[PDB]
Amino acid sequence: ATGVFSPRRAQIPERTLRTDRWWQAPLLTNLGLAAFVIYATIRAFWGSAYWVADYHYLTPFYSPCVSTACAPGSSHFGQWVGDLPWFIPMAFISLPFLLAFRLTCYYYRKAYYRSVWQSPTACAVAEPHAKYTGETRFPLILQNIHRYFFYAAVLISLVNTYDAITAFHSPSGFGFGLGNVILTGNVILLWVYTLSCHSCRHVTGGRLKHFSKHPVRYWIWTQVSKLNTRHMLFAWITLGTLVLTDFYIMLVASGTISDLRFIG
Amino acid sequence: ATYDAKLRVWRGDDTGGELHDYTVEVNDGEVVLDIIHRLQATQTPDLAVRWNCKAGKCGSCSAEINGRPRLMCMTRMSTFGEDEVVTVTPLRTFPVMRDLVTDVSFNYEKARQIPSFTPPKDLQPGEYRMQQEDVNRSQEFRKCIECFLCQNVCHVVRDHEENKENFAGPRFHMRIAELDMHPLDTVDRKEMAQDEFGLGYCNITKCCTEVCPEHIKITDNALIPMKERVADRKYDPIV
Amino acid sequence: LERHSYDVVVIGAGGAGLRAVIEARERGLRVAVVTKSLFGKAHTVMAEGGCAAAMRNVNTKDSWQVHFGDTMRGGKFLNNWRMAELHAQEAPDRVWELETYGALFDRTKDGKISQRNFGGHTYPRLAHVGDRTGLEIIRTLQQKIVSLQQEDKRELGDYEARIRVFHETSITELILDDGKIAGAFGYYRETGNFVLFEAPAVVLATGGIGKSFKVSSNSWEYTGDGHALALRAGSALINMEFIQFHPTGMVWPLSVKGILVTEGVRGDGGVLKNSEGKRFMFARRTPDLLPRDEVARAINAEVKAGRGSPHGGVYLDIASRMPAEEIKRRLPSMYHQFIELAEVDITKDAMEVGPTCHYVMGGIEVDPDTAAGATPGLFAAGECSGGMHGSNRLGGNSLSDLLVFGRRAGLGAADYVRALPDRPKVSEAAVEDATRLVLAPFEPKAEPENPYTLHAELQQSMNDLVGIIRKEAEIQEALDRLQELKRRYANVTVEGGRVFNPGWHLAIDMRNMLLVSECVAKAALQRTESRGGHTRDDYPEMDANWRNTLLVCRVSGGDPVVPDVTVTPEQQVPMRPDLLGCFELSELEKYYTPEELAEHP
Ligand SMILES: Cc1cc2nc3c(=O)[nH]c(=O)nc-3n(C[C@H](O)[C@H](O)[C@H](O)COP(=O)(O)OP(=O)(O)OC[C@H]3O[C@@H](n4cnc5c(N)ncnc54)[C@H](O)[C@@H]3O)c2cc1C
Ligand SMILES: CCCCCCCCCCCCCCCCCC(=O)O[C@@H](COC(=O)CCCCCCCCCCCCCCC)COP(=O)(O)OCCN
Ligand SMILES: COC1=C(OC)C(=O)C(CC=C(C)C)=C(C)C1=O
Ligand code: SF4
Ligand code: F3S
Ligand code: FES
Ligand code: FES
Repeated sequence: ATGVFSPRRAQIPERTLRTDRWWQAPLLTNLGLAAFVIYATIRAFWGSAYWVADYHYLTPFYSPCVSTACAPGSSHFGQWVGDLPWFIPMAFISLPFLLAFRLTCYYYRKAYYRSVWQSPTACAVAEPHAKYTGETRFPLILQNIHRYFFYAAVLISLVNTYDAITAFHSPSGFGFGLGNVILTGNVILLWVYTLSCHSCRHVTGGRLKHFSKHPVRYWIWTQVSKLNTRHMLFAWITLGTLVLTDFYIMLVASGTISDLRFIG
Repeated sequence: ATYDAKLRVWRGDDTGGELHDYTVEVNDGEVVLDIIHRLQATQTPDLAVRWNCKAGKCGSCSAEINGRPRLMCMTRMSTFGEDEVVTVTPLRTFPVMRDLVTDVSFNYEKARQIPSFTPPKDLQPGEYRMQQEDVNRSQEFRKCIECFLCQNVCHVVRDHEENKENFAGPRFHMRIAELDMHPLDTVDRKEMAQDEFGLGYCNITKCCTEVCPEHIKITDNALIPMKERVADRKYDPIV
Repeated sequence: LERHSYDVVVIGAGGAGLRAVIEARERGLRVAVVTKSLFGKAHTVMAEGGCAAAMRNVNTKDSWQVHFGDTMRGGKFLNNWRMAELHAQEAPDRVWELETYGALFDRTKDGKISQRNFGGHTYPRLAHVGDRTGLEIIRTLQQKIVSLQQEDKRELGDYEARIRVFHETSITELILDDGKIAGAFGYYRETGNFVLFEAPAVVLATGGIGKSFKVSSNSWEYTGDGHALALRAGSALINMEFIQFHPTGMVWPLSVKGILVTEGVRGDGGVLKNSEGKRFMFARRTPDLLPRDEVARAINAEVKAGRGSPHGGVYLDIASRMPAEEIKRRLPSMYHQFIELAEVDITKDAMEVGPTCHYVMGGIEVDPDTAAGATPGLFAAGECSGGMHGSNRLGGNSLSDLLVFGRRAGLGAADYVRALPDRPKVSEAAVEDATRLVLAPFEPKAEPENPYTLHAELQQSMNDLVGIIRKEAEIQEALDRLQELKRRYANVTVEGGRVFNPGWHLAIDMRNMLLVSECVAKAALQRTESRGGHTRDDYPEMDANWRNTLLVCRVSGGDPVVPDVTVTPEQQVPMRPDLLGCFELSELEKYYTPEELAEHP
C-alpha cells in the first residue's frame, strides 16, 4: 500500500501494534466538541431568555445586541439593524468571529485534525488517507490568518468585560448576586484563554531576536509563555464556563431566584 | 521478581520478515535493551540491534517497543506485566536493513540541505558576546540527541512516501528554528523553510513532541513560532 | 573489494577525529572519515562536565602557567610536559573557535563563556552548557563538517569533493608498504562487504578500551581498537597500566551498570556495605572519601573477606539518613535518573555500587608537537593517545585535549602528505591476508567457541585480577589465563552470514581486546610502585623514583594474537624553564630525584 505497507519498509501487516486504547482521546474530543456546538447553536438561535432586566445580566452568546428587536436595555452600543428573520442570530456581529477564532486556534486544529480528519487518529496508527498535503493548499492555507481573529477576539473580550462590569446592578443602584460571580469568572477565564494564544506569544515578544535589548517585551513573553504551556486546558475550561454562564442566565431569565447579596 | 517474559521480536530484512516468539529471563530494574543483549548472548547471536552507549544520551537504540517509538536503553520493562507480550520491531518509517536496524540516511541527507550557521564576517573567535536570555531558546533545541524518533512517528512521512522529498521532518524544522533564533546568525531561512523544506505540510497534531526522549517542546517552541514567522513573511495582508 | 583513494583517513568521529578532519580539510586535502557507529554518536556525547581552558572569563588571575602546573600535579609529574604545556597554552583558542562553528555555551553577565570550578583546577576553567558539554562539542563539530561540505558543493559541485564520511564502518587492519602507512582495510557493518582505503596518512583517534572490563562506563565501541591497530602496524604503546577507576559505580541493575556515583553522596550517610556492619571502622572526619585508594582497598577486602553484595559490590545506603525531601533537593539529577531508569528509590533503598573502569591514560606514544608514529605516516589523538595525562587525568582536560591534539594531528598529517616524494602502494597479498583473517571465524572450527562466552570470561578475568588494587600473584594469574583465553580464541565460530552480524563483529573485536589486555597486564606487572591510577598492594609506597620511565609496549611476533614485550625507556629531561617557582623545590622534591640542580635562583 502507501505508508507502512510500502515495499522498502519492514513487513508488518498490522495497522498498529499498540495494545492500549489509543482511540479513547479522539472520542472524548468528538463528544465534547459536538456537545458544545449543539448547545451553542440552539441557544444562539433561541432568541429569548438572555437578559435579566433587574440586574442587567446578559449572556455572552447574545453579548453585542445591536437590533431593535432586542430586550430593552440589552443594547449597550446602540441599536443598528432592524429586526432579524429567524436565521440571523441576535449576536451575528461576534459569533462568526469567535467561531473563526476557535476554528483557527492552534490547539483546536490539533484536536480536530486528530479526531475528525483522522490525520493521525493516534500517534503511531496509520492513516486512512492515501494523499496528504497538510496546510499547503487553498482551504487549509487559510489557517495562517489566525492572528486577525485573535485581534477580533481581543475586541470581543473587551465588549464582554464591559458587559460584566455593567452587570453589577440592582433595582436600587449597585448590586451583587452570584450572577456577577459567574459572569466575572467567565470573563476572567476568557481573558486568560485569549492571552495564552500562540499568536499572542509571537506578537508580544516571540518574533524578536535579542531579548536583551527589549526588557519589557521579554517579561511579557515570559508570562505569556507560562500561560501558553496550559493552553489546552484553558480552551476546554472556557467552553465549560461559557455553557454554565448561558445556562444560569437562561434559568434566571425564564424563572429562578438569583441568590442576591445586595437585594433589589 | 525474576520471571520469564514473552518477547515477539521482528526478524527479517528488506525482502520480507516476520515476528518471532522468544522467552527470556527478566530481572528487576532492567531495560528492554538488556533483555535484547541477553537474547543475543543466549539464543540469537546474529540479531541486529545497533546500540552504542546504553545510557540514553545518543539515539542509536531507537525502535518501536510495543507499538510506540522508544529508546530500548530507556524502556523500563517493568512498564509491562509479567504475562504481557512485548513486541519489538524496527522503526517503520525508514527502510529496514535487518532485524531491528533501519537505514536512517534520509536524515543525514536532509542535514546537509539546511544552510549552516553564518556569523558576521568581521567578528573574531574570542570577541563573541551573547547574553543568556538571548541563547536560551536555541539552547533548548541543542539538547537533541539525533535519535530520529520524531522523524519516525511523524505522519507526514510515516504514512506517505511521496512526501519524503518535500518535507524535512520535525528534527530539521527544529534545527531551522534553532538557527533562526541564534542571536549571531545572519541568514534568514524563513522563506526556504516554507518553500523547500515544506513547513506547510506540517499539521500540528503534535505526536512528535510526544515521542521525544529529551522532552523538547518541538511543536510549541519551534514549529508554531516558525509558522508564525512564515506568516509574517508571506501570509500577512499588512504590507 | 571496494577501493577508495584519499590523502588522509581519520578512523573515528569524536572530538579528536572531527577536529582533525576539519584541520586537514583547511590545509587542503581529501579526507575520509570512518566511524564504527552512526555519524555524531561517538562516546564523546556522554561527557557531562566541561572543557578546561584558561580563558580567564570568571577571574583574570588564571594563566596557562597555572593550568600547566595543575595538569602536572594531577598526573604526578609523569606527564609529557611538552604536551601538557601545549594543551595549556592552546586550549582557549580551540574553545573560542568552537563557538564560531555555532556552539552555544552558558554565558556570564558580560556575555562571555561561563566557566565552572572542578576538583584539581586552581581557578574556574570548565566551559560548560548544562551537563551536556560533550554533546554540544560533537554536534558543533559534525555541523561544521556539514557546513564545509556545503561549501564544497557550492564551489566544486559535490558535497564529498573533499570530505566524505563513512559511518557504520569498522577498520580491522592497517596496510603497510615498506613499514609506512599505505591504507586501511575494513568492512561495512550493514552489508559485510570489504572496503580498502589507499591514503598515505592515517589519524587513529579511536577512543578507549573499556569493554575489556566487566564494570565500565564505556560505550559498545570501546573495544581497544586503534591501540591494537597501531601496535600491529608497528607503533608503540605507553602508560597502559594507568587506568582510571571510580571506586563507586552501580553494578547490579543492568539498566545502570557503569554510572559513576560521586563522593558528594558520601558527603552524607556512607557505605554500610555489609549485612550487619558499617565497615570503614567508623571534627575527626568520618571515613568520607579518604584517598580513594583506601576506600577501594576496603571495598576489595570486604568483597573478598566480608559481606559483599550478590553482584560483587557494596551498598552505599542514603535512605536511612537525611530525610527524603532533603535528598531530592541535594541530589536532583541522580534521584530522578535512578528512579526512572532502574526503579531504585534513593530515598528508600540502598545502592549497589562498586569499582568501575572509566578512562585509560595510556595509548599510542606520540610526538608531542606532531602526532604519533615511529616508522609510518601514522598519527593519533584523543583517548587512544598516550602521554598527556601521566598517572591521572584532571576532569575537563580530556575534552580540550580532543580539540588541541586533533588539530595538531590533522596538521601533522597534512605536513607529512605535502612532504612526501611518492605515495606508498597497497599490495594485494596484504589485502588477501586481511580478508582471510576477518573471514576465519566463519569456518566450522571443531571444538567451537561462542564469542559472547569468551568476551564475558575476559571481562571477568580483567575485572578480578587487574583492578584498582593490583597484586603480583593476581596479575601473573591474569596473564596465565589470558594465554589460555587466546588459545581458545583460535576456535571461535560465528553462526550466520555477513549482513550486520554482531556476533561476527564481536569475534573480530576480541583479538584487539586480547592484545590490549595482555599489554595492560604486563605493564601493571612490570611497574613496581604506586602512582595515580595504578595501585600495587605489595608496593604501597607511592612515587618511587620511577618517574622518568615510560615502560613502552611493542609487538614481538606470532599470529593472530601477537605477543608483546614491555621495555623501560627514560623520559626527556624534565622541564627547561618549566621549573617555574610556583613549582617550588619543596613540591618538586616529593616527585623528583635530586636531579634538578638548575631550578632555584
Ligand atoms: C561516561 C563518560 C563520561 C565522561 N565524562 C567526561 C567529562 O565530564 N569530562 C571530560 O573531560 N571527559 C569525560 N570523559 C572522557 C572523554 O569523553 C573521552 O576521553 C573522550 O570522549 C574521547 O574522545 P575521542 O574523540 O578520543 O573518542 P570517541 O569520540 O569516544 O570515539 C572514537 C571514535 O572512533 C571510532 N572507532 C573506534 N574504533 C573504530 C574502528 N575499528 N573502526 C572505525 N572507527 C572506530 C568510534 O566509533 C568513535 O567514533 C567521559 C567518558 C565517559 C565514558
Ligand atoms: C469551540 C467551538 C469550535 C469547535 C470547532 C470544532 C469542529 C471542527 C470540525 C470541522 C473541521 C474538520 C475538517 C478538518 C479537515 C478539513 C478537510 C481537509 O483537510 O481538506 C482537504 C480537502 O477537503 C476540502 O476541500 C475541505 C472542505 C471543507 C473544509 C472547510 C472548513 C474546514 C476547516 C477550515 C478551517 C478554517 C480556515 C478558514 C478561516 C475561516 C485537503 O486536505 P488533503 O490532505 O487531503 O489535501 C488534498 C488536497 N486536494
Ligand atoms: C496555495 O496557494 C495559495 C497561496 O499561496 C500561493 C496564498 O497565499 C493564499 C492566500 C492565503 C493567505 C493566508 C494570505 C491562498 C488562498 C492560496 O490558495
Ligand atoms: S528531537 Fe527529540 S526526538 Fe526528534 S530526534 Fe532530537 S531527540 Fe530524538
Ligand atoms: S508530529 Fe510531526 S507533523 Fe508536525 S506537529 Fe509534530 S512535526
Ligand atoms: S492559538 Fe489557540 S487561541 Fe490562539
Ligand atoms: S544506546 Fe545510545 S541512546 Fe540508547
